[PDB]
Amino acid sequence: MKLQTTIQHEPKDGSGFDREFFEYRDTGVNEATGGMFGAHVIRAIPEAKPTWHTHTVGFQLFYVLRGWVEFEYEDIGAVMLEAGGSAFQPPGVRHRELRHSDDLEVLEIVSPAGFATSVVDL
Amino acid sequence: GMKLQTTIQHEPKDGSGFDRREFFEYRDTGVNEATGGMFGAHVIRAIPPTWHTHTVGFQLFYVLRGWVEFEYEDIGAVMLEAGGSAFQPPGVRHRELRHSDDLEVLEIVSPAGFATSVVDLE
Amino acid sequence: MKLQTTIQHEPKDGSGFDREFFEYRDTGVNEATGGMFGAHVIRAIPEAKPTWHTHTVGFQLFYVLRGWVEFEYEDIGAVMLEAGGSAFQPPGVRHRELRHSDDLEVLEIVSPAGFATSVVDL
Amino acid sequence: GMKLQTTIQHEPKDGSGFDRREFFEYRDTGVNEATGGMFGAHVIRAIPPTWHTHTVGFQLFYVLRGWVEFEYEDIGAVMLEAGGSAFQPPGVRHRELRHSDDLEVLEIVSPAGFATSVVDLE
Ligand code: NI
Ligand code: NI
Ligand code: NI
Ligand code: NI
Repeated sequence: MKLQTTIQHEPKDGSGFDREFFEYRDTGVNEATGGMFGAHVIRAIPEAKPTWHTHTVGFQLFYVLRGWVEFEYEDIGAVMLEAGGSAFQPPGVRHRELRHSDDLEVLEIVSPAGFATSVVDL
Repeated sequence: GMKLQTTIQHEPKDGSGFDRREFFEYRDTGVNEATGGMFGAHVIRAIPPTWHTHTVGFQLFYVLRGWVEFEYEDIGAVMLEAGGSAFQPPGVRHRELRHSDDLEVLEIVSPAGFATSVVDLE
Repeated sequence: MKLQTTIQHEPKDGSGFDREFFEYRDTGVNEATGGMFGAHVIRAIPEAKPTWHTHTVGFQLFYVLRGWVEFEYEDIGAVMLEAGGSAFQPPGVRHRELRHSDDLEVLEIVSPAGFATSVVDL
Repeated sequence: GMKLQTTIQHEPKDGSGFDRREFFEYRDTGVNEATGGMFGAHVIRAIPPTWHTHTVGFQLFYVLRGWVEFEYEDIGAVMLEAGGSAFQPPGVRHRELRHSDDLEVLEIVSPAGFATSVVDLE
């Protein structure tokens, strides 16, 4: 297989509509679902040091609320997300974070809540 | 049998809380096409109340702008502003009471192609 | 998109290893998960009448425990499953059941438990 | 916070109940490759006990042949025979105590690529 890393950006004109390092604010989804899912807002603590890794996740989505963050993926390469940007990360995709703004705030929705993380041995 | 509980969180103001259909339009994150319909995620914006259920496993709303008031069978009326989130258990009976003209809300749901049923009140 | 209907058959030689109409026996998964998932064994009540349809499901898998059943899918066509056979059905795939043995027993694992079913209007 | 409960069912004998790693080998249903790793499902057979957890959302076992005894932090030791099922909550602490030489069990799990951790007993 592999699902594809899938990125969307918010068009700046209002179009697109049809009819140690971080701290976390919990939505309560983990407790509500017994850890089947988690959802939390991640904020940067106000560069440093990109590391290829993977997560033992089924579902994983990020939506940028404030600031900017640059990710890199084994399939699609480097992508810069600003507020309104979203990144769907396939199960276990090899990726890294390249850099982020000091005001970054991003919502993460994941399954399971309690995923493991492994550094890619290159 | 047993049911999960509708789970609401609000963003403190403050900045604490961190631990170290036809009247709407939709912007797709691409998660439906990325996952073959297992999941969907989209931003919903208002364009300037009927009890119902959805055939969903997972369903979460995160308010990006404005405000929206929902009502739930289990927990009653809930007013959400930016930063507020509502986890809606599978098939929970609920309705939307009112919203702001500037409402923007992210919805994450499994599956993408859920059905909606009006609740038989009688 | 679309994920692909995925069938496996149990090799008859022990290989493959590496190192109204129906009644239902519940595993308890629906109650345990608040309807996020369901799992139950379906048995035939001891022909009749194939109807193209879809289900509002994320995940859906069948594993045949006894007897045989012939399904048909919009993507892969007709497939006959015997004991040990499995069918992964993509979210909302158009399919039908063509015929089954009178002793059919099949395990279904689904998300959500409470999916809707729609007849395909042809 | 809150946790789902390990949920066991047994097949009545009778026929009622219907309502109208290195010591094992594995046969893949194809669900991992079909779903890009969101889910996996495989049949496990014995080849003729350490507390641990898995980083899984969904996890279900259905015994096809033989018997297997598990032990759970929440509900204790459980003996399963053919037709028995065990739903294992996300990350539940558990272990396998013993099994029959002819054990065959279907496992359905999300994600396919979960990690396993030995429980720190001290
Ligand atoms: Ni990561
Ligand atoms: Ni609704
Ligand atoms: Ni069907
Ligand atoms: Ni285990």
